[PDB]
Amino acid sequence: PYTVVYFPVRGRCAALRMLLADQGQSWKEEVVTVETWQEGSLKASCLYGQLPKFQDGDLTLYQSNTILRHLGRTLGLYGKDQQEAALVDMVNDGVEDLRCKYISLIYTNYEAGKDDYVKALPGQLKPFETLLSQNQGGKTFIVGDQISFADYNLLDLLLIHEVLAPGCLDAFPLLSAYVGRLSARPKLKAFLASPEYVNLPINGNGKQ
Amino acid sequence: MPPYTVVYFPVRGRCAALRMLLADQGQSWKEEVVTVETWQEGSLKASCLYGQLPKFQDGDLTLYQSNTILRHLGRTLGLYGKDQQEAALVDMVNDGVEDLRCKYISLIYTNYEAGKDDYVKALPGQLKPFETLLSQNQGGKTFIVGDQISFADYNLLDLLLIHEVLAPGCLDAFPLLSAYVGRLSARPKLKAFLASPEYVNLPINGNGKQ
Ligand SMILES: [Ca+2]
Repeated sequence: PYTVVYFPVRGRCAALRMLLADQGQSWKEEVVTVETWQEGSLKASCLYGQLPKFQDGDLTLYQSNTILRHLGRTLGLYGKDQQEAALVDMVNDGVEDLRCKYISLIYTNYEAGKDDYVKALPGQLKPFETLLSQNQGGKTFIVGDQISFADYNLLDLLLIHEVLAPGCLDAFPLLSAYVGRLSARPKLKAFLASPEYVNLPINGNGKQ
Repeated sequence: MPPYTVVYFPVRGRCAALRMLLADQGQSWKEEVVTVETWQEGSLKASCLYGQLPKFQDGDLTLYQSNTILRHLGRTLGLYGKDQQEAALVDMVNDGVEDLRCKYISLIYTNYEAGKDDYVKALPGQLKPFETLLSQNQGGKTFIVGDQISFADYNLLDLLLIHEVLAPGCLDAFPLLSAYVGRLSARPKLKAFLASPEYVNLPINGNGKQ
C-alpha cells in the first residue's frame, strides 16, 4: 500500500490525502514531530531535504506534485488523452504557483503582506473560474469529464483561501459550485469531516 | 507551417530547455517574439491564462507554464521514461530543477547584488541531489533517469549551464554532473543549436544579469 511521511499539518499533503480518500485508497501516516525533524538525520536522508516523503511499495518519492502526478497516472486521474493531460498539468502548475505565494505569505510575511495578498486574490482566482467556464459550463471538473489530480489540488487551494479570506469565491459562481460539488462526493465529504483532517492545522506556524 | 509555436520575450529564460529539447529531437518550430513594449501595452498579457509567457501552441492546443510545455513534449515525443515508475522519477527530478530555478530567478531579478555570495555558498548543497541521482543511475554514465533521455534532462542541463555562467567552476565539485553536461552538450543536433546565433545571441535573462 501507501505511506506518507509528513509533519502533523495539512500543508502540501492535504490534496494527495483527499485524492487517496476519495479514490477509496488505503494508506499509512507516519507523523514527524518538530523534535524529530530538528534532530537532522531524517532530513539529511531526504532527496531535497524536505517532506513529504511517499512510499508506493519499493518506490520512494519526494515533492508533493510528483506524488500527485504519480497517483494521477497510476489511478487514471490524468485526463482521457495526451491533450487533456497537458491541460491538467497547466491547471496544476497554476495551482502550485498560487500555493507558493500563499506559503510565502503564511511563513515569511503574514502580518505586513496579508492586505496586499487579499487585494490581489481575485485576479489570482479568476483564471480557474475562466477554465471552468470553458469546460461544460463548469458543471463537471477543471479538465474534461473526469476527475484529475489537479481537481484535488485546486479544491485544497480554494478551501484554504476561504479560510484566509472568507467570501473570496462569492464573486465566482462556477468555483463556488465546484467546491460544493466536489466536497459533497461521499468519500471526500467523509474525509473532510473526519478529525484526521479537521484537527490538523492547515500550516505549521499557527497562521491561516 | 511548423506545428509548434513558441511565444516569448527575446531571452533564453524559461524557454531554453524546451528549445534544446525540440532542436535535439529534430522538431521544427516557430518563434514569435514579444517586445517589452508590446508586453507593457497589456492586451497580450491579459489574454494569457496566468498573465505570463511563455505561451506555446501545438496546433490549436494553447499551453502556458514552461513545465507544462516540457511535460507535454515529453509525453508526445516519448521523453518521459520507459514506464510508470520512471515517469515518477522524471517528475521528481524536474520538480527539483524547478525549485532551484525559482531560487535562481529570485536572485537574478530580485537581489543579485545583495544575495549572490550567499547563493553561491549555498549552491553546492543545492546541486548535490542531482549528483546523487546520477551516482545511483548506472554510475551516472547515461541520463538523469533510466537509460533514455527525458524532458528532465534538458531542463537540468539548462539549469547547470546557466549556473556555470553565474558561478564558474561550480561543477568542479561534482564529477558526474560535469561529465553529464559535457556529454549531453555534445549531442550533435544539440551541440549545433547551442552554438547557433538563435541561441547565443539571446541573453539568459531579461534584465542583463547572469
Ligand atoms: Ca478516471
